[PDB]
Amino acid sequence: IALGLGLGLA
Amino acid sequence: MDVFAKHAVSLESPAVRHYEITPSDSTDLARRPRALRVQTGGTLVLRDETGITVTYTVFAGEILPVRPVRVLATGTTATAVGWE
Amino acid sequence: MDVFAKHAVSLESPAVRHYEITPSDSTDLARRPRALRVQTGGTLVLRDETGITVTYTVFAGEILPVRPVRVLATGTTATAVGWE
Amino acid sequence: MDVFAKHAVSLESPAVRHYEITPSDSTDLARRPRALRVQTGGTLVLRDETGITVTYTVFAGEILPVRPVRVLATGTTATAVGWE
Amino acid sequence: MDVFAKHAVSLESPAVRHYEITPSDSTDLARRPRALRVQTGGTLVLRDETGITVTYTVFAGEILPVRPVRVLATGTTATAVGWE
Amino acid sequence: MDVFAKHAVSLESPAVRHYEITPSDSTDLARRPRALRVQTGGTLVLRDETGITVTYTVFAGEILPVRPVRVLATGTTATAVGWE
Amino acid sequence: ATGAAGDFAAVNASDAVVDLVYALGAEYRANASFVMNSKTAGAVRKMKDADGRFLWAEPARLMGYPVLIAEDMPDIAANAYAIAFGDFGN
Repeated sequence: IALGLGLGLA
Repeated sequence: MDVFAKHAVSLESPAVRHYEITPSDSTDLARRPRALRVQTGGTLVLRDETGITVTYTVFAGEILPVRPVRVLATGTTATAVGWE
Repeated sequence: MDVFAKHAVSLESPAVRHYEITPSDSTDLARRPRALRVQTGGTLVLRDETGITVTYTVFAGEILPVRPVRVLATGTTATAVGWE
Repeated sequence: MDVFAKHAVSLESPAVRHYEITPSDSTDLARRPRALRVQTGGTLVLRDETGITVTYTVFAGEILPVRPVRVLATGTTATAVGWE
Repeated sequence: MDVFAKHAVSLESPAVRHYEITPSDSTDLARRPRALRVQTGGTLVLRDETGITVTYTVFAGEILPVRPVRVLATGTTATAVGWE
Repeated sequence: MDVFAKHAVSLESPAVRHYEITPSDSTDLARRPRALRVQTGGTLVLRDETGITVTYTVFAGEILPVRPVRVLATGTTATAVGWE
Repeated sequence: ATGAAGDFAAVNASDAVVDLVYALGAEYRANASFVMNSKTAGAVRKMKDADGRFLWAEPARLMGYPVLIAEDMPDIAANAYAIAFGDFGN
C-alpha cells in the first residue's frame, strides 16, 4: 500500500 | 480460516475492511481510510485533518496511500472506494 | 535452502503460499488471502468480514493488497489467484 | 472516526498530511515531505540536505518515495504535491 | 561503503542478492527468492512448498512479491531473475 | 522543518539521499544505494557483493528495489540515479 | 565462520553469535564468557534490526553471558578472530 521502497506485498 | 488472525493490523498492512465513499462535501467521512482505491479515473479533492485541500488528477485503477478526512464534491469527478 | 527460514511471515512479507480462487458466491473462502494477483482483467466483487461489498474494476496483472473473506460470482468477470 | 488514531505515523506509513509544493528556488520548503505525488508529468529538480541535486524525468501520476529539502525552479516543468 | 551495513536484511527490505533462475522442472531452486523480477513477459508456472501450482500471466518488467520453491518448465515462456 | 527528524532511516523508509551513478565498470560505487530510480530506459548490468551479475531490461521511470554494489558499463545503456 | 569477508553476514547477521554460543557445549556454557576488544564490542552494539533499533538488549553482558573487553584481540579484519567465547576457567 504505502510509501516504502520494499519489493513487498503491501 | 485465516492464519494471520492473531496478527495486529497496522497502517502498513493490507486492506482488511473496504467501503465505498461518496463525495460528501462538508460532512466528514464515517471512518477515515488508510488508502483509496480509485474506481473511475478523473479528479477528486481531498481534505486533511489540518484542513488544507488539493485536487488530485488521479488515474483509473491507482491506489493512493493517503489518509483523508473528507472528500468534497466540488471538483470530484472520480469515484473511489476506501480501504481500511 | 532458504536463508529466511527462521524469519516470521508477516502481512507485509512476500507471498509464501498461493492458491487459485473460484467465485464461490455465498460460500466463504477456505483461507482468506493477504493479497489477490489478478490473472484476467475485468470486474470482480469482494466481501469483507463486516459484510459490505463493492465491485472492483480491476486490470489485467495488478496485485491488490486487499484481504477479502468471500469473492461472489454475480459481477465477477475477472479471474484471480490468492496470495497468502 | 479513525480506528488507527493511537497508531504512530512512521515514514513507511500512508500520507496523513498533504500540501502542494511550489518550485521555490533557493528558499527551502516549509516541511520536507516523505513522498511526492506528481500532478503533471515533466522534469523537476530536487535537492537533498547534503546539497547535491539531480533532474528527475518524472511521469504523470507517479509517487516517488524521495524526501527532498528544496525543489528548485530552474529545470522544474512538473507540478507535484507533497505528502507527509 | 554502505551506511546500512549493520542493518538486518528482512523480507520487506530491498534486494541484496540477485541470481537468474532457470525453469528447472522437478529440481528445486538453489535458494528460494524473496521476489521475482521478470525479464521477458509471458507465462511462468510457480510451485509453493505445499506443492500447489498455478500459471501466472506476467508482464514484461513486473516484480512479483511471491516466494516460490520451484519454477517448472512446462508452461514457462517468461524469463525471470530472482531477488533475495 | 521535518517532523520525522527523530525517526530512524530504515531500508524500508523513503529516499533521504540521492546521487547520480555512473557505469563505473570494475570500480565499485562510493555508497551502495537502497534503490535505483531509472532516468532513461534501456539495459543496465548490476553486480552483487557475491559477484554474480545479470542484465536488467529496465523501463523508463521505474524504481527497482535492488541494492547493487557495482554497475558495470559493458551492457549498460540505461542511466539511473541511486537512492539511499 | 560468519559469512561475508569483512563484516558479519549479509542476509542473516548475528546468528554467527548464536551458533557460536550453541556450538560450545552444554556444560561449558554454564559459566562461559565472551572475549572481545572495544572496537568489536562497539560494532556488535551497532548491529540493528530492519527498523533501526539495536537488536541486542557494568559487566556489559551479551545474551546473558559475561563479556570481557580485552584490548589485545584483533579487530574485525578479513580473516581475524575478533570474538571468542567459552569457559576460560576450565
